[PDB]
Amino acid sequence: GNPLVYLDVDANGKPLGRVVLELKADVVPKTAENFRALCTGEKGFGYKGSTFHRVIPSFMCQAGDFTNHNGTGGKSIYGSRFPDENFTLKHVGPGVLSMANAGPNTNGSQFFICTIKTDWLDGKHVVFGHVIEGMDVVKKIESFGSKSGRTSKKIVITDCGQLS
Ligand SMILES: CCOC(=O)CNC(=O)NCc1ccc(N)cc1
Repeated sequence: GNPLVYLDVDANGKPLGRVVLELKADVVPKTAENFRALCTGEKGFGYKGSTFHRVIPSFMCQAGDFTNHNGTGGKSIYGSRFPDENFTLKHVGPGVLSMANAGPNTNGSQFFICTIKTDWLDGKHVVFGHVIEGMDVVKKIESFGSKSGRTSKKIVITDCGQLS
């Protein structure tokens, strides 16, 4: 069935725990496959060691820039960018997993986890999963953000991979 992957997150070098994500390959197979392989690191690159660089309370936690480490970069397993697969899944509430972008068809590796319903992103960002477990970790991460998105703690994905 749909892959389960994990992110183990530190904040200032102390572990916050594990966020488990279901990737909705049944709806968005290409987008799910990208995220899955970036979690495993099996192409030679991926999320391990990268940061949550932009976190805005009552909105979302954003991460996945493992090339520039600042929110300008990242890349997919297919190349630097790939198309919007579809917008079938909606930003229905907290725990929704969705691709960051710089406009249409600029998906790379950056992603975000919503902490509220972000319905205005519907049709602009590809939703491809949700938090199965570890929403408590997502709320801790959210607590270290700011209105500008600037984090008050160093939030690092120390480990990641595929559970099934
Ligand atoms: C709620 C999500 O809000 C954003 O996505 C704001 N945009 C954003 O950070 N853009 C920088 C960026 C550059 C390259 C790729 N591949 C993805 C993102």
